[PDB]
Amino acid sequence: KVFGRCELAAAMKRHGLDNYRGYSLGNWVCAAKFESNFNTQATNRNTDGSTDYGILQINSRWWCNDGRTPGSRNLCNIPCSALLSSDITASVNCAKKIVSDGNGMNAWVAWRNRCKGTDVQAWIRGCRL
Ligand SMILES: [Cl-]
Ligand SMILES: [Cl-]
Ligand SMILES: [Cl-]
Ligand SMILES: [Cl-]
Ligand SMILES: [Cl-]
Ligand code: NA
Repeated sequence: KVFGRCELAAAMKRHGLDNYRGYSLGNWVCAAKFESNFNTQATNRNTDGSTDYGILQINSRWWCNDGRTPGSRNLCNIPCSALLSSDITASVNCAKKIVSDGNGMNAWVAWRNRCKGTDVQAWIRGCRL
């Protein structure tokens, strides 16, 4: 599913990501924009042989199981393919664990390099939320 911007904002907000661990909704929308372009089906292989999955590009070394990543911990205890669903529940549940892990949203490289410090509220402009 390719979410619209405000579509995604609404769903993230309903699933409790607005200000989760202190990160406003626009931070999460910005992260999703630059991680996946709002496409739930996005997958990208990392240099280390792991793969990132879904709307928030969650990795198969620590967080989900894809069966082809040595050392997989599956700490979100889910198949990585479940992170590709049109329903963002599993991605949000897992993202809550990731952002709680100690470095906040810096865990997302696109967020640190493209969102952090910027006017992230722009990402929720216009939305009826
Ligand atoms: Cl956009
Ligand atoms: Cl915001
Ligand atoms: Cl594995
Ligand atoms: Cl959803
Ligand atoms: Cl933080
Ligand atoms: Na894994």
